[PDB]
Amino acid sequence: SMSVKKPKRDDSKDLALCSMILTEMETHEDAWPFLLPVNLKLVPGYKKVIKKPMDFSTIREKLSSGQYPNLETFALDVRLVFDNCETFNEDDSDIGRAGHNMRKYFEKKWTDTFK
Repeated sequence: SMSVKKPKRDDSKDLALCSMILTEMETHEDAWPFLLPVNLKLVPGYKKVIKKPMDFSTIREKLSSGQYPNLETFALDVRLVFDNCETFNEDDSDIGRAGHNMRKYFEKKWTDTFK
């Protein structure tokens, strides 16, 4: 509350560490469905169904331009990529399996780096 604070966590490396995670996600072999925005002219249903599209290139540009105020807003956008994927794709499809695998990969790196 006012004049009552928990001890200050060192957050000075967060930006760099989120960038490293994102690099590791970008270079994973199953990242291909997520690298670029879904083409809303060429994929029927996507525009109407997915209210907040997100992809790795869009996260990278937000990260590089100071549009994440803290590491929780960064994690929210990553998870949104996988939540969108589950909304639109069957579990038993290449893209559906890609999203489950990438989500797992991300969640481990996140825990290991920050928890």
